[PDB]
Amino acid sequence: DIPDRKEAVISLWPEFAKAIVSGKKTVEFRRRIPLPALSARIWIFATRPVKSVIGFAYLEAIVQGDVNTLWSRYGREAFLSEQQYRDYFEGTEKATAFLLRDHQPIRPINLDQLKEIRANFQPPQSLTWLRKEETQKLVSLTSQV
Repeated sequence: DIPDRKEAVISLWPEFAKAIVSGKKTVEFRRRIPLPALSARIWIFATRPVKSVIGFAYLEAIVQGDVNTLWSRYGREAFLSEQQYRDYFEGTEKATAFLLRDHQPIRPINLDQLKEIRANFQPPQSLTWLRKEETQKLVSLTSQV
Protein backbone atom coordinates (compact mmCIF):
# COMPACT_ATOMS: atom_id res chain seq x y z
CA ASP A 1 0.00 0.00 0.00
CA ILE A 2 0.91 3.70 0.08
CA PRO A 3 3.42 3.54 3.01
CA ASP A 4 5.43 1.05 0.91
CA ARG A 5 5.82 3.48 -2.01
CA LYS A 6 5.96 0.64 -4.56
CA GLU A 7 3.36 2.04 -7.02
CA ALA A 8 3.38 5.61 -8.34
CA VAL A 9 2.28 7.79 -11.26
CA ILE A 10 4.30 10.65 -12.79
CA SER A 11 3.35 12.96 -15.67
CA LEU A 12 5.43 13.60 -18.77
CA TRP A 13 4.98 15.52 -21.97
CA PRO A 14 4.05 13.09 -24.77
CA GLU A 15 7.45 12.92 -26.51
CA PHE A 16 9.21 12.21 -23.18
CA ALA A 17 6.54 9.76 -22.00
CA LYS A 18 6.77 7.76 -25.22
CA ALA A 19 10.56 7.84 -24.86
CA ILE A 20 10.42 6.19 -21.41
CA VAL A 21 8.07 3.37 -22.39
CA SER A 22 10.11 2.62 -25.53
CA GLY A 23 13.36 2.52 -23.53
CA LYS A 24 15.01 5.49 -25.24
CA LYS A 25 14.78 7.65 -22.07
CA THR A 26 16.16 5.77 -19.06
CA VAL A 27 16.70 8.75 -16.74
CA GLU A 28 14.04 11.15 -15.43
CA PHE A 29 15.30 14.37 -13.79
CA ARG A 30 13.29 16.02 -11.02
CA ARG A 31 13.73 18.77 -8.47
CA ARG A 32 12.16 18.08 -5.07
CA ILE A 33 9.96 15.00 -5.28
CA PRO A 34 8.83 12.30 -2.84
CA LEU A 35 11.17 9.42 -3.36
CA PRO A 36 9.70 5.99 -4.23
CA ALA A 37 11.05 2.76 -2.84
CA LEU A 38 13.61 0.95 -4.95
CA SER A 39 12.03 -1.35 -7.56
CA ALA A 40 8.84 0.74 -7.41
CA ARG A 41 6.67 0.59 -10.51
CA ILE A 42 6.37 4.08 -12.05
CA TRP A 43 3.33 4.39 -14.32
CA ILE A 44 3.86 6.98 -17.04
CA PHE A 45 1.05 9.49 -17.64
CA ALA A 46 1.42 11.30 -20.96
CA THR A 47 -0.01 14.83 -20.92
CA ARG A 48 -1.98 16.69 -23.60
CA PRO A 49 -2.89 15.79 -26.24
CA VAL A 50 -2.41 12.12 -25.22
CA LYS A 51 -3.74 12.49 -21.63
CA SER A 52 -3.31 8.78 -20.84
CA VAL A 53 -1.25 6.21 -18.97
CA ILE A 54 0.79 4.65 -21.77
CA GLY A 55 3.13 2.30 -19.93
CA PHE A 56 5.31 1.87 -16.88
CA ALA A 57 8.94 1.31 -15.88
CA TYR A 58 10.74 0.22 -12.72
CA LEU A 59 13.00 2.39 -10.56
CA GLU A 60 16.46 0.86 -10.37
CA ALA A 61 18.34 3.75 -8.76
CA ILE A 62 17.90 7.17 -7.18
CA VAL A 63 20.77 9.64 -7.65
CA GLN A 64 20.97 12.95 -5.80
CA GLY A 65 23.71 15.31 -6.87
CA ASP A 66 24.61 18.71 -8.18
CA VAL A 67 23.05 20.08 -11.36
CA ASN A 68 26.16 20.23 -13.56
CA THR A 69 27.58 16.81 -12.69
CA LEU A 70 24.26 15.07 -13.33
CA TRP A 71 24.01 16.52 -16.83
CA SER A 72 27.51 15.24 -17.64
CA ARG A 73 26.86 11.78 -16.21
CA TYR A 74 23.20 11.14 -17.12
CA GLY A 75 22.09 13.73 -19.69
CA ARG A 76 22.37 11.40 -22.67
CA GLU A 77 20.00 8.88 -21.11
CA ALA A 78 17.52 11.65 -20.22
CA PHE A 79 16.59 12.55 -23.83
CA LEU A 80 15.91 16.25 -23.14
CA SER A 81 18.16 18.96 -24.56
CA GLU A 82 20.80 20.80 -22.54
CA GLN A 83 18.79 24.04 -22.75
CA GLN A 84 15.69 22.24 -21.44
CA TYR A 85 17.80 20.85 -18.59
CA ARG A 86 19.22 24.27 -17.64
CA ASP A 87 15.75 25.81 -17.87
CA TYR A 88 14.24 23.18 -15.59
CA PHE A 89 16.95 23.47 -12.93
CA GLU A 90 17.37 27.28 -13.19
CA GLY A 91 17.58 28.52 -9.61
CA THR A 92 18.84 25.44 -7.75
CA GLU A 93 22.18 23.68 -7.39
CA LYS A 94 20.68 20.26 -6.54
CA ALA A 95 19.16 17.70 -8.90
CA THR A 96 17.53 14.30 -8.52
CA ALA A 97 17.71 11.56 -11.15
CA PHE A 98 15.50 8.46 -11.40
CA LEU A 99 17.27 5.61 -13.18
CA LEU A 100 14.64 3.40 -14.85
CA ARG A 101 14.62 -0.15 -16.22
CA ASP A 102 12.27 -2.77 -17.69
CA HIS A 103 10.13 -0.27 -19.58
CA GLN A 104 6.74 -1.67 -20.63
CA PRO A 105 4.40 0.05 -23.13
CA ILE A 106 0.68 -0.70 -22.73
CA ARG A 107 -2.53 0.17 -24.52
CA PRO A 108 -3.38 3.73 -23.41
CA ILE A 109 -5.61 3.97 -20.35
CA ASN A 110 -7.47 7.23 -21.01
CA LEU A 111 -8.62 9.91 -18.60
CA ASP A 112 -12.22 8.75 -18.17
CA GLN A 113 -10.92 5.27 -17.29
CA LEU A 114 -8.53 6.75 -14.75
CA LYS A 115 -11.43 8.80 -13.31
CA GLU A 116 -13.28 5.55 -12.53
CA ILE A 117 -10.21 4.33 -10.62
CA ARG A 118 -9.81 7.70 -8.85
CA ALA A 119 -12.79 10.07 -8.98
CA ASN A 120 -10.70 13.26 -8.70
CA PHE A 121 -7.67 12.07 -10.68
CA GLN A 122 -5.42 14.82 -11.95
CA PRO A 123 -2.07 14.48 -13.76
CA PRO A 124 0.42 14.60 -10.87
CA GLN A 125 2.68 17.64 -10.87
CA SER A 126 5.36 15.51 -9.25
CA LEU A 127 4.25 12.03 -8.18
CA THR A 128 1.11 10.41 -6.77
CA TRP A 129 1.06 7.19 -4.75
CA LEU A 130 -1.42 4.53 -5.82
CA ARG A 131 -3.69 2.87 -3.29
CA LYS A 132 -3.84 -0.94 -3.25
CA GLU A 133 -7.29 -0.97 -4.86
CA GLU A 134 -6.26 1.68 -7.40
CA THR A 135 -3.30 -0.46 -8.48
CA GLN A 136 -5.62 -3.48 -8.75
CA LYS A 137 -8.02 -1.74 -11.14
CA LEU A 138 -5.12 -0.30 -13.15
CA VAL A 139 -3.52 -3.72 -13.64
CA SER A 140 -6.97 -5.00 -14.65
CA LEU A 141 -6.85 -2.65 -17.67
CA THR A 142 -3.28 -3.33 -18.82
CA SER A 143 -3.08 -4.79 -22.33
CA GLN A 144 -0.38 -5.09 -24.94
CA VAL A 145 -0.04 -2.30 -27.51
